[PDB]
Amino acid sequence: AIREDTPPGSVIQYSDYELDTSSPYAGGAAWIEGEYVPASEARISIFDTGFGHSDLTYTVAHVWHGNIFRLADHIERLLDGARKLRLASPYDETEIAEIAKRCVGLSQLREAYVNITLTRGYGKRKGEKDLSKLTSQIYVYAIPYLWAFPPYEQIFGTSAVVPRHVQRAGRNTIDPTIKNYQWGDLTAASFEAKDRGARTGILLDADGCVAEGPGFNVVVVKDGALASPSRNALPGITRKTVFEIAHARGISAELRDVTSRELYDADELMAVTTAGGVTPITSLDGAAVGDGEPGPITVAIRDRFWALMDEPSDLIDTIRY
Amino acid sequence: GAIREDTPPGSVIQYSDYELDTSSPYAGGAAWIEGEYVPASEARISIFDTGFGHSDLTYTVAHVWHGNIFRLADHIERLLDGARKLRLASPYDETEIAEIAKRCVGLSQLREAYVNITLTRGYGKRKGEKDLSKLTSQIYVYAIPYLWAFPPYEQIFGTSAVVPRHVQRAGRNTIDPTIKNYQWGDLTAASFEAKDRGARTGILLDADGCVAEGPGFNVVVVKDGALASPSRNALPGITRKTVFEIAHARGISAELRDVTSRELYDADELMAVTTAGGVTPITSLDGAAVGDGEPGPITVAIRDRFWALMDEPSDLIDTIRYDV
Repeated sequence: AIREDTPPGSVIQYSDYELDTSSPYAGGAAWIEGEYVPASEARISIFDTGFGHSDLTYTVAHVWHGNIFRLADHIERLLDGARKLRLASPYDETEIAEIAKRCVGLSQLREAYVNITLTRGYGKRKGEKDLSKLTSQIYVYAIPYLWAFPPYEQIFGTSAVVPRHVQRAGRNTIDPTIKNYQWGDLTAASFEAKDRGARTGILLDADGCVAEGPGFNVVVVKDGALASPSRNALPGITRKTVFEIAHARGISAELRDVTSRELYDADELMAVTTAGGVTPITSLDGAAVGDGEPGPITVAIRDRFWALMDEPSDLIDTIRY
Repeated sequence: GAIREDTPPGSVIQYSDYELDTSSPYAGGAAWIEGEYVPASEARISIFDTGFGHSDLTYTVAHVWHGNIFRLADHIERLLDGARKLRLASPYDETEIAEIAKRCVGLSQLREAYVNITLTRGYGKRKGEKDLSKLTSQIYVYAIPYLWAFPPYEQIFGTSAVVPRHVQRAGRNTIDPTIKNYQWGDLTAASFEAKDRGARTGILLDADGCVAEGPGFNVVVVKDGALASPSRNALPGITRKTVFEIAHARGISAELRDVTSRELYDADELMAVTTAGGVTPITSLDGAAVGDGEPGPITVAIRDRFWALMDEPSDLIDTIRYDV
């Protein structure tokens, strides 16, 4: 399915277009080992140490209405993280962008989820343990748009818990600031949230400050100001965008430690991520956040984020199909 | 591939000499994926398996020496116990998994081999579905030429380690070390730090400052003729289990407990235990000799008897039928 239901008045509306049924790449495109191939066919060698050791970094960029959003920023973030991992990219920035945009083209999707993965790769002999012998492998795929939170929740908000049983991985153990596939703590959080009947969980770090959720940054709105955790959390591109919008409106937006107490005391809570953008979190721990309905500042920031996808700018590049 | 490698001449570690029959494609590497056996060089999985995207998986590794696979049932029991902890459900049963693992070793034709069984959350027909129930779990098994966490000459003569200043092992409440996982971020950072310091490995610490499993290996500390190994934040190693059993048969006292870092420095002998290569002395820590700087008596005894264990008939060993 290349589209799914969204609220009628909503700022979020899918684009009307019919997939060609002739092209194999239509509706799913991936690029593996120097070849573009249909997503249904994409496979990687079990012996890639990025699977065996999750020795990888990734980024995802979203395309809405034919436009890729902040793709240059995402690739810059991917390469900064790889350098921290002493992981070396086979391709340069431009080359990676080139592959990504072609992928969306052959995918033929106005709305799509695009993943770029850089892994330590494999050497000649299976299971090799030497960094010297491995050569990094890049994997890129474009698939129908994916929602961290359902679109109806994007308009009307979502429910969350602070998980008691799991905490976010520390900066010195598995750095959350490098986007990674090592989701053990995050998956644990989601299981705890659904046992508690919430849709998600906001995790805390070792000192007890707010960290992030599974797949999203958390932004806390109080006294007409925005705060988001500065440590034990990814530097999300969606978060940077939300802060940019807030500064344009003249609202104070800061990255700092955020106490759990603040989380409970907040006027508005939002979850921000590349897949689905800006989500109101209307309830925390079974209790209403403020009114119980999406906060006005959250509403403003979300509505302008979706607007940004359509207005022409440096941030959005038009995919050519 | 190379079925063998050089081993020290006096050493208890000697490869079995045979030659691979080059006719078969499976010879030298066998794998089982999506319901069919395939040559290892051909083994691949869908990018969309959530075992990659989220590393939502558990695994175990068994070693084959001189034609016999070692404690394979214990390994499969541990894998599925962890899977139950992860709310991960296996498609195939205990017997079925053992059946596939041993067939992989047979078609491999390796009398010395590395066998991996991996259980993953898998992939829904929809690409990247977040719904747990919509996904269907996958079992992947592969048998490949033997791999050494430490080189055999290092098994006989010892190895070097540091405790990293910059990295800690993931805690029980973040990514459970007690479940075998591919989430090696902390472990990889540790190996990098040891290389920069010029040691071959690193012994990690937990949040309280107690010893934690070194990457790909449990740590055993010998002091005053007794064995201690970390009880919290270390995988329950089968090699460690065996090392403890041998210690009991020899009348050496062995306990699973918290080990303070100072204890690590104060030790008489240090050993590293894992399935891939067994028992390794750690002669030097942080660039200083551990005692004599030579493999410890207790360590040597348990190492030699471990390898001997591979050859004596027992319930621990099952003979692989390479006929196929």
